[PDB]
Amino acid sequence: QSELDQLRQEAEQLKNQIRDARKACADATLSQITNNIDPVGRIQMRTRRTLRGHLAKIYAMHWGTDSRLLVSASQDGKLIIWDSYTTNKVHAIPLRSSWVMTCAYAPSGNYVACGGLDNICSIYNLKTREGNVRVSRELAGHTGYLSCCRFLDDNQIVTSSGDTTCALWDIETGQQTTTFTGHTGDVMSLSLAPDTRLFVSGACDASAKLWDVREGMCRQTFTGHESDINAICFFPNGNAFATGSDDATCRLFDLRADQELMTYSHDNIICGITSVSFSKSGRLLLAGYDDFNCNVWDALKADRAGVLAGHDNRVSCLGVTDDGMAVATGSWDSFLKIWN
Amino acid sequence: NTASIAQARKLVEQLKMEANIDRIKVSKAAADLMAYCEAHAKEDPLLTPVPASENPFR
Amino acid sequence: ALTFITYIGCGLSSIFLSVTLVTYIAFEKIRRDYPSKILIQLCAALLLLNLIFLLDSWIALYNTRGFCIAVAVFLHYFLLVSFTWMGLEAFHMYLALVKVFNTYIRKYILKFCIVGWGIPAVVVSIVLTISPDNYGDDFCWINSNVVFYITVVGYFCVIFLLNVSMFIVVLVQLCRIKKKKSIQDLRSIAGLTFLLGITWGFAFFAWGPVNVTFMYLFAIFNTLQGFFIFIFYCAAKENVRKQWRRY
Amino acid sequence: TEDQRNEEKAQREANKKIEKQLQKDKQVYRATHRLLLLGAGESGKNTIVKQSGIFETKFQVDKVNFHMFDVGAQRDERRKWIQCFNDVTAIIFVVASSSYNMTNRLQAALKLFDSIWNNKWLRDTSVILFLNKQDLLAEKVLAGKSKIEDYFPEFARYTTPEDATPEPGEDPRVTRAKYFIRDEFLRISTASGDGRHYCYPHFTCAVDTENIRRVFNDCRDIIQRMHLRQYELL
Amino acid sequence: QVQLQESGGGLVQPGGSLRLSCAASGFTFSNYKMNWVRQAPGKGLEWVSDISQSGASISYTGSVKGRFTISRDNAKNTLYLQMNSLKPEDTAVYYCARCPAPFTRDCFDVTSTTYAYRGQGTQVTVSS
Repeated sequence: QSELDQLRQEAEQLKNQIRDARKACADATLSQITNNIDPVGRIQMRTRRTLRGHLAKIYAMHWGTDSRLLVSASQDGKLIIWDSYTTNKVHAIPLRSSWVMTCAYAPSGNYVACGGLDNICSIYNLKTREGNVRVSRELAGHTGYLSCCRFLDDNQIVTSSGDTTCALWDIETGQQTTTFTGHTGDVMSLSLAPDTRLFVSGACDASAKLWDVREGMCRQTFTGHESDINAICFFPNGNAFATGSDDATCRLFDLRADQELMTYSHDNIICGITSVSFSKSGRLLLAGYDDFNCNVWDALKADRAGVLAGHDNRVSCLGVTDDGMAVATGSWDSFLKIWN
Repeated sequence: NTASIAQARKLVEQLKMEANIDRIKVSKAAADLMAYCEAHAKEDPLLTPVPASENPFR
Repeated sequence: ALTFITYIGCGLSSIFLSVTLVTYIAFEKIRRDYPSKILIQLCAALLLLNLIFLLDSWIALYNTRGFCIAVAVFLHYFLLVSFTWMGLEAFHMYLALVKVFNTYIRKYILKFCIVGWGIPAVVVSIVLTISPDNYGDDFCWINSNVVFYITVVGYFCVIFLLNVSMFIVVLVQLCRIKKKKSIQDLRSIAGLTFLLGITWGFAFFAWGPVNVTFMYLFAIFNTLQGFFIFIFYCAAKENVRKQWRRY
Repeated sequence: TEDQRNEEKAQREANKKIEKQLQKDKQVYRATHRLLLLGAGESGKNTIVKQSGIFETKFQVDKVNFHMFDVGAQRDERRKWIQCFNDVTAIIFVVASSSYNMTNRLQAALKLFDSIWNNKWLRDTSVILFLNKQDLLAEKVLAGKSKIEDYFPEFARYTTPEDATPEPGEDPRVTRAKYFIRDEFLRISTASGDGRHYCYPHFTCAVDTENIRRVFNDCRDIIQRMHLRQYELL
Repeated sequence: QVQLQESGGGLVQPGGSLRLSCAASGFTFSNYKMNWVRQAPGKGLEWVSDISQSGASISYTGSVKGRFTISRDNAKNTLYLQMNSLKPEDTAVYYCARCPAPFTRDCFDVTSTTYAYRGQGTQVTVSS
């Protein structure tokens, strides 16, 4: 009676409405609009600091909300809280398993997440009493490697995993409150909205999904890329986000009238993007690459406004402070640079 | 097969949900994407370089 | 005018030794691993030995004692550091190729510059304190027969017998993997003879009642050593050539 | 403004207590020689063994310490998390080598070696390759139950190499089969040369007591070819 | 939307012939190299053939070596597979899979269950 091939045919009818709905609202392109504004000019940054001390390659970093401290996680099995004004060190924390793939700094400055190929997120209470740092909760529910994690407050943390699921956790009870399903491919990154009611997530199918944190569903689905997505980040006002992927492109998507708006590509670039990030105003866009460079694009004109070329191996991570004063990059040569 | 009918049924309920949303015109979306970057222009150190006096790194 | 090729020789190696020394100190992507570091210390000592030697020959005017015995020790000192930096690089290749595991000491290059720049600075003092009257067709050389056998001829053979052994130990192992499952290795093999400094072996031969040209080989090979370290360890590597090109 | 100079000197001594522990941690990281063990799954850790996500077993040969990691509880999409293992010394690859009757488990092992060897970030990592699970009569040519001329259309036109060392008593046509499977590898190895890594084959059996020695004797060759390349000799 | 729609497969007598096809859309066809995989009932996915970027660098498996042939046409985003002298071992559904990244020579997750860049497949049956 053939149930499978008419359910697979109804989805073709349902998808052709969504493509024709987005086509009906495409009254102009973005480069038709912004072709009258003045350019940004060439920019340059000069590597104000350099932070040495890791034994193996660096996979992640995260600034603090006070724009001074930062975390860094490396495959030798360490986790360092640097101070960026004076290049000192606080709290080199040793890990239980060495393959860590992500880290996060809580907005209260009280905890530090990490996780990796051991399928476990860890909490590491910093502002402690009667002792040094210690692991606190050790969340464990996933069946694949842990690829990202971000704090909401000191009791909720949303994690991304390699078993195609996102999840929302409850510290001090340990089990997960909400479990997000729907991807087909390893979820590689995430980013929260500035009001923290929603978050986006891109995976190894060429797709990105908007999720409701409080509800537990998926609102929209964005498909314009061609390979695995490795990075994502929101715009400052929260009404847009930009992705980076293996097809040497970055793209800009708006939430309302779900389609893409801009594509950041160049003919000399044949390498994949490992990180994206925005400036404070949202005019620049800073992407790391696999050919050891770090370009800078104009988010309203799709031009290229500069380059940052200081590392020896590929750039894994990237991040701009909340006041917008500096950019930190990290790479597989185990050094971090601060550019300004 | 009978398990594979489920995610064929689960996918057609998700495509039914995201089709019924209110899309604005794209020209309205880009015009306010530009106007945010126009209002917050001077409060951007990487864009307009703040001097070495109050710069915290040198 | 019979050995005017030595003045143009040491005057040429001192040029490119300074050229290869500024391209290693300025660019941080090359000076990271051990082998590249010992190169900055060896090319430093050869530059000073090549610079002070022509100063001991071109303007070496007859001072009474003071300016003559001053250059007499700072030529003897720099000759002894260059012998013991080559014999240190044959010791690093013993820890790299013969005893492969468990070779990590916590301070490496600072523990070599104590041995390399320091043991010539303590053998020269005990022969200076017993007699400061050790300078002299004048040239302000050793001006003694019995100590020249000790600090020069003795200190060279005990280094040479532990330096040529790591030239055969390396070449045995290179012919065991070339032979397993033929040109453009000669660029690398010719780099090892000047790095380890085997071309001082013509002087072993020259001692016995001179020759006719064999002493002409010793004079031209060892005066262009710093020139030959440039062409094999500064200009042949395109890892270096992608740095000074692009400015 | 000396009120700044109170606590930042306590910050300054908090920097030097950290750096003293990192000196003790560098000394044991620099002498531990990590290895990654991956196979098709059937042989697995039956051979490479000294008598949750990552499993972590360590051992010691000649007062030199090692680490071996077997990956478990991960999915079968390997294009990520395989590039977390690029600064290891070797990748111990185990092949069942008797795949004629369960499918074609032998051809699937060849496609995986072609993806690992040519990857991008694994171009500098040498592979120690064990051809496990001999079974010279059972499911092989000494009994003639299954034919390898039908699974590979070659090997009916192939002869044994000039220098093949048999065991005294070993079947003249099982040594023809044992060296053909090894020669399906080493032509994926000896084609591309720009990566500068190697491939080292071996034959393991039921009695593999010496099998921590052949991994010791060849990780010594891997470090030797790294230091020889520093001097531009290779 | 990356999509790959195979077509042109059905039942035939042994010794007969059949030519499959695939129309690819959603990406630049010239940068990726393609594959063909199959799944006999009860076994699992296995690899059949591949072909590089516009290249005459073609690989086959040992079973279908002397009688199968592949061909791509970059001008129309199409991938073919001409099959001849079919045997009852060739009773499987055949998918068209591409490599995950452009301009690469490795190709990892093709014969994997739950793989993204792969069609739904076409049935090919032989019977006497």
